[PDB]
Amino acid sequence: TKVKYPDGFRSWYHVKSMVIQPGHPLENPVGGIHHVYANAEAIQGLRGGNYPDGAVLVFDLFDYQEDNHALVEGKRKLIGVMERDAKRFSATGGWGYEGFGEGKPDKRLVTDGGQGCFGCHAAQKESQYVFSRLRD
Amino acid sequence: TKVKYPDGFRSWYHVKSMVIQPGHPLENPVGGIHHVYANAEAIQGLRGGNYPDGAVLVFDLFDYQEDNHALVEGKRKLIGVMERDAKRFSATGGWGYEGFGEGKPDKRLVTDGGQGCFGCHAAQKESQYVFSRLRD
Ligand code: HEC
Ligand code: HEC
Ligand SMILES: [Zn+2]
Ligand SMILES: [Zn+2]
Repeated sequence: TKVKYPDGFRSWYHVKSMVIQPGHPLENPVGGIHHVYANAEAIQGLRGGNYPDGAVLVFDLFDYQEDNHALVEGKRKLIGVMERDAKRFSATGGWGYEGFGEGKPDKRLVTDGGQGCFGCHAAQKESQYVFSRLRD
Repeated sequence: TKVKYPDGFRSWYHVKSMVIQPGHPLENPVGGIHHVYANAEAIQGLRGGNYPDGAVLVFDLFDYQEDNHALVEGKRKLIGVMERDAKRFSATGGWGYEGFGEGKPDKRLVTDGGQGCFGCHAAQKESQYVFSRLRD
């Protein structure tokens, strides 16, 4: 019933990025530069196939510094993780939701079985609870 | 003596990202959100080895739209490409420097055999002419 830490996610496929700056509704708690990563199984789902069990998506969040009209990546704040298991994570739509503080395997963040996460991702039922779109 | 178009670069290892905002000394031409990618061979150099022939680094530049203090990726503006070949690219320190407008293989940007590119990258001779640092 727990989400596996996604070991080696930094070597996976880079889906997309975004910057969330102060004044953005979501600046607490996902302010910063984020990168979405997808393992091979998650790419099947992102391309418009179905997500196999074992699909993992990672939201990789960095603090940033202002450096002379540049935003420069600072420390990692956290990662968010969605792991596909239709049976084991059926209470949250077939995805397990977990957060790791500073991307550390020992700093698990989710306390409610991922019901809060799922609460928002549920809006994306039609794209199997994934916001991120594959781009060129 | 032309740099090959790095087909498949979007499936490569994501090294790092940076936002260059208007007013940066290099807004013309690299204003936008950029993502650096490395093929397997380029990873060897980023980790502290010698860059082998066939190492390729890509600078993937996107426009962005500031939308309610999110910076949202728009269209690709260009890619920059460094291709390692100690013999063939000897005049520019063993890297071949090319740009592709909108990331299209038909839209070569470099017109001076890469001397201007080399002129700036020479400052990084001690890190084999590479600015980007591999981060976890
Ligand atoms: C709305 C109020 C959200 C809540 C609460 C959570 N997430 Fe979410 N997440 C949200 C958005 C708008 C996005 C897209 C970001 C973008 O750049 O487009 C995401 C994305 C993720 C991802 C990447 C996969 C995807 O769906 O795009 C992961 C892995 C992810 N989120 C995990 C996650 C977890 C673990 C949450 C609870 C701790 C959680 N999210 C909350 C919107 C919202
Ligand atoms: C200084 C005035 C530069 C000139 C002219 C060119 N480049 Fe360069 N480039 C520069 C910096 C500071 C960086 C690092 C960006 C970062 O996020 O840290 C880069 C990066 C690249 C890369 C990625 C590999 C690396 O060295 O980090 C490539 C592939 C690259 N640049 C290509 C490139 C080409 C093709 C150029 C002439 C058209 C060129 N650059 C010019 C600084 C400067
Ligand atoms: Zn200024
Ligand atoms: Zn703003």
